[PDB]
Amino acid sequence: RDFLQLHRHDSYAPPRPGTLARWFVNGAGYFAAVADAILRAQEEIFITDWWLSPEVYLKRPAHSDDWRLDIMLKRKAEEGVRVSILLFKEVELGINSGYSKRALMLLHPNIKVMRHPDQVTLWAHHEKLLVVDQVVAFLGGLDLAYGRWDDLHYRLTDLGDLSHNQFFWLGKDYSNLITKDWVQLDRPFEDFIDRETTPRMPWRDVGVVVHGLPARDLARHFIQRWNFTKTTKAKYKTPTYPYLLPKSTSTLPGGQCTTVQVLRSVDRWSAGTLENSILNAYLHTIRESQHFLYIENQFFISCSDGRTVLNKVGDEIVDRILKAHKQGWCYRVYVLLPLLPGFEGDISTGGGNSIQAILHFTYRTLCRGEYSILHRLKAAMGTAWRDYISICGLRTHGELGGHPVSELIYIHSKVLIADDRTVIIGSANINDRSLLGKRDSELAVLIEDTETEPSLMNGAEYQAGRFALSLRKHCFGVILGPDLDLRDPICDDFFQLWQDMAESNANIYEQIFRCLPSNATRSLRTLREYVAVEPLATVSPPLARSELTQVQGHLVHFPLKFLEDESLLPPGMIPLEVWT
Repeated sequence: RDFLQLHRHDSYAPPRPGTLARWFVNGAGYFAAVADAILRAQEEIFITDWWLSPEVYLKRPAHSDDWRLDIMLKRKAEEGVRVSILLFKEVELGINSGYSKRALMLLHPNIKVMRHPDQVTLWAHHEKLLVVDQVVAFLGGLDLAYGRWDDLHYRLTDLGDLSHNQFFWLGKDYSNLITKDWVQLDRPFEDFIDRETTPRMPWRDVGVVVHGLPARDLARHFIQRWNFTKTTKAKYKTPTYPYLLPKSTSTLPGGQCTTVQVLRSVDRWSAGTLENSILNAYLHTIRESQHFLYIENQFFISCSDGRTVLNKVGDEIVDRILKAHKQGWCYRVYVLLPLLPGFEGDISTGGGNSIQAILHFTYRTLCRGEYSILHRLKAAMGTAWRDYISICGLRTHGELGGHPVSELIYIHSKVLIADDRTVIIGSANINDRSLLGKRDSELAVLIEDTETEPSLMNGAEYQAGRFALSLRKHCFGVILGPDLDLRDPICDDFFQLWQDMAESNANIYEQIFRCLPSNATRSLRTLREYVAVEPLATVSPPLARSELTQVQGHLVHFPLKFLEDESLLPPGMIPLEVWT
């Protein structure tokens, strides 16, 4: 189909029936499949990244230079494949796009990198994309960067010429984003945190590969950005940065047949044109949902006031719940968020001002003030709001230094599932920065099942979509931990079990580790005395170990009262839309 007019959800690309698509949870399988695809490239590789670590390993553990990203691209370039890479040019953030650019172009003349933007701005190129030969395209929340690789084990430790290497995270790849931001990226194989005393922060994310026409559509987005970027400065206008051109005619892992529509957020500054079809698809999917939403997202900043926060995703969720309550429907909203935002800040001191600013807008969406979801639900239905929405985070535990240690699982995903039939996967967080179009550039795909499987929905027989059901079950299974019945995602028994597990795990983790965030620290003054206590994990490792046997899965209740007596906004000159 065509690109002369806009399509459903005001997207530049139409929905593509009969598309083979496969989802990925966590970087391990996504980065492996990226590696397989790079290896089979014959003509072109397109890559967009907010951050690209050239020396990251795509398969683990590394035993040689094979599967190292820079080596793989250099080998393909040496066979004649053209590699075109668009990197975000940060305001010297610490991702060091200058080192990434010089390193990638040193590999081979067939590899060309452009960075953008040159002008000072608050916004970023946020999309993560890799397209091979305009026919296979990977996108989602995972950059080809340090700290992203993980698997279902969510290992907190990594204790074991690379011929005898047993580490899964070499050098700068072993990191705890909350503990310390990356330094010295030109020394990639050097540690910057203490492996024997400081645990890893596990990274959870969702990606997707699509084949055929939607991969062509994603290639067309890259090409539009590439040719637009060429015109942005003199060095890039020269023929050494070739114009790219889309394949027009005749458009592999184990995927599922689905209908896929590409969506994006772009503006004049970031591309040639304006679009906010990710937002439109989010709103419409919520509006038309009938049974449940599953939201796993790094951010949750919404509920418009017309001034500070503008996107209406939260408002659509509220309206949907209020309608279900008015009609007597069984309807559930599952929200999975990182327990703490992903910036370097000592949470035992209260978090940095960046963390506190994000916490302000997160809690403003969830439960604090006239616009919050919980306040508007309570106004209509009182304490019944708990039957309709559950806000949770993830946590795991392990052993280091002879005693249990614990860390949150960083929810970096940007995924929505509706009704076991529809999925949105992309780079777009739920905040104004990702969704308005005018700010960060973003990509997503809307994946609608055309093939179904018998399942259940509040006890009734229900034809669920194959792609959506397998993903939703895979999420639930890992989060909850054998004899579990995951067929019905909304019946009372399952929702009760979900809430009971979230609370039970949260209680145990608080009993053993006194981990933050917590409902027990409503102010900074009570936080200061709360962290002054040694947790049982180190006081008595045997007692701690015994109690940790009662933790099931990783699901923990999201504490809605953490620092609720503090203003959490900084007094400072940064415009507030940096955080929204």
